[PDB]
Amino acid sequence: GDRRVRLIRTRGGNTKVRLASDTRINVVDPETGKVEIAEIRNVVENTANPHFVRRNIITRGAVVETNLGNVRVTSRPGQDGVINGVLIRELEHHHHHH
Repeated sequence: GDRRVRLIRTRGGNTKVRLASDTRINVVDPETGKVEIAEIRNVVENTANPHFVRRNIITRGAVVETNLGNVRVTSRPGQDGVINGVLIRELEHHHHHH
């Protein structure tokens, strides 16, 4: 019936730049200790399903999505320039697809 297009373009090369065209975050895995600079792919905290959204209004206590999964923003975007946070298990418990 309804031809619902959710075009999630696979944007991800080796483009070196400060967080604006490539949102970077230091994801500190709080159990394992894995500290890795991932990219914030979506800021799906409340803005669920890509509906013309590219909202990079990233605040402390927000659930963001990264290369390593969902993270709590522990800092403010602009402190160390880059964002930092701790890896969390909000999304993808039973299903690991969305």
